[PDB]
Amino acid sequence: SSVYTTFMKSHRCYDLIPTSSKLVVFDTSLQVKKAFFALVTNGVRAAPLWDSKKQSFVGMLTITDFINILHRYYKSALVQIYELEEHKIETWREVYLQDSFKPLVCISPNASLFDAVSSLIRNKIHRLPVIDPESGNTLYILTHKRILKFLKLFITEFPKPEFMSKSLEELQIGTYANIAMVRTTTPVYVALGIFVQHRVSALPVVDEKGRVVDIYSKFDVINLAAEKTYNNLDVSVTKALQHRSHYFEGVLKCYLHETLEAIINRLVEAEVHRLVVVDEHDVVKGIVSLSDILQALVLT
Amino acid sequence: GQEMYAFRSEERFKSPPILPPHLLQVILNKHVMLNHLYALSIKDSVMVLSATHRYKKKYVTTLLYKPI
Amino acid sequence: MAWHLGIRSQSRPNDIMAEVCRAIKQLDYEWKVVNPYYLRVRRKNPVTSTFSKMSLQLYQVDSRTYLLDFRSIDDEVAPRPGSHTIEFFEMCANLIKNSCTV
Ligand SMILES: CCN(CC)c1ccc2cc(C(=O)N[C@H]3[C@@H](O)[C@H](n4cnc5c(N)ncnc54)O[C@@H]3COP(=O)(O)OP(=O)(O)O)c(=O)oc2c1
Ligand SMILES: CCN(CC)c1ccc2cc(C(=O)N[C@H]3[C@@H](O)[C@H](n4cnc5c(N)ncnc54)O[C@@H]3COP(=O)(O)OP(=O)(O)O)c(=O)oc2c1
Ligand SMILES: Nc1ncnc2c1ncn2[C@@H]1O[C@H](COP(=O)(O)O)[C@@H](O)[C@H]1O
Repeated sequence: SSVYTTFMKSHRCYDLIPTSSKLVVFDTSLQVKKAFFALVTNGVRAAPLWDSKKQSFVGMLTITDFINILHRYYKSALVQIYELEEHKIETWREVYLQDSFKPLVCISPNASLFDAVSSLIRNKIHRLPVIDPESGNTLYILTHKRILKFLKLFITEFPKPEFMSKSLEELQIGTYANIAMVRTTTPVYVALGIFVQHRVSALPVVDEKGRVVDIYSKFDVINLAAEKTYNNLDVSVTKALQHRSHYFEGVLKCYLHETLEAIINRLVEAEVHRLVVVDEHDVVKGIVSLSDILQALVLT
Repeated sequence: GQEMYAFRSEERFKSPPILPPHLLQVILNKHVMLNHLYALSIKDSVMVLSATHRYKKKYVTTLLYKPI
Repeated sequence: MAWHLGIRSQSRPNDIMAEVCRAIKQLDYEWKVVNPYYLRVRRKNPVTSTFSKMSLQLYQVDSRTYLLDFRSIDDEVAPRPGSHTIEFFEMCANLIKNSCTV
């Protein structure tokens, strides 16, 4: 128990929703190719899935879905199987588990922010629909990014716990072993395979000396839905990153010996999902993600 | 007694009411329009329906993508 | 993105009304005629057993063109079936599909 735990347990999910927001919903009989293009066109990262037959929300369509489908699409094409691209949402969902069956994870606007964080961690998820039980409507999609920002802003800097002044290395927040990375020349299809195997939301791009020069993330993946690519998956990650060659400073990094406070501050101010942990010479040592931060704040 | 007569206004509803200038036909994306249905032009057999609804103090604009 | 309020038609106002009224009947919705261009519509959901309410209003936007407006009506962990907003969209869709053609 701390000033963070107290705050989270005494605030409702309702308090986090902006005055005005946009929500994209897909009927499950919609074509997959059309759904992912709708994500891009609407500037949105996820969409609740509506099953008309059941008159119910049954899941979410995210970039992780897109990664998995593209990976399967690429391998099937080399073996002359072409289905997915004319798959509807229900058929794609039927493919991947199907009893193995995963129900929709959601939360009430009146439930605590504590329960929201707990649900994200437990379910290994980044998108938590806030659903009003009276009307059944989805109001908002809650995220790590939004939650951390809220915490940073509405908690007074003081009554400050001792652990805020402690370094990442002291507190062991982040991942510092078996880091999923790609090289400058690594083809996109290989990168997708790495995404699927490690269930990770970003890949650092490194040179021959293991120094980070860029980052390949979920933002870069849905761009393949914008451009009518689907074909040129054999190109390098670098070529795929040309869509943002201009207007790009560099990768946001941190060091092992920075305080939790400084890193929370950097993550919030930058509006980014992770920092690449690096040494004196920009060699990748690990990743600290919003996932690690919120897991640390909820348990300590 | 004498037969009685009927006076009917008739033309009060001969034409539908004109759209009041506060309700606008087109929104670019790119008040109280609350609860009103909006739509994109149908493209490639898909319809996009849209509306804005209030929950307490919050407004959400929902878009439904739905095949014909 | 250009968003359009309801749907537009150049068909006769009385023919628009008669046709939405027939479509309502064919769909098993309840309705009330508030005035000749204003209808309240009520539906029992086949799956959920809950009720959905909306309004239909016809407007004239120019000398040959009319506008049909649809407005949802406000009443009074795994999710249960149902969503007022989505069901509103589905009512509208079903009504359009069964009353008119492009
Ligand atoms: C070996 C067979 N196979 C390969 C063909 C499989 C098998 C299983 C899956 C499952 C997926 C999934 O679940 N993705 C997604 C998504 O569909 C689902 N999900 C997200 N939010 C959810 C919620 N609130 N409730 C329920 N589910 C939610 O969880 C997965 C993780 O997404 P995420 O929350 O990390 O979002 P993000 O992608 O980071 O925006 C998926 O993309 O691909 C799969 C492929
Ligand atoms: C009008 C000018 N223009 C047209 C060309 C735009 C318009 C919009 C964007 C949006 C971007 C973005 O949303 N990136 C993404 C991403 O490229 C970047 N980012 C994430 N982690 C980073 C890190 N560790 N270091 C550096 N960057 C990181 O920050 C943005 C937010 O991503 P995210 O943290 O929500 O999750 P994701 O990285 O997508 O899994 C972006 O990069 O470039 C843009 C250019
Ligand atoms: N490239 C990566 N390699 C290894 N682990 C990662 C990587 N990116 C994120 N993680 C870890 O995986 C968990 C979820 O990460 P994220 O997908 O960023 O929420 C967190 O513990 C991260 O530190």
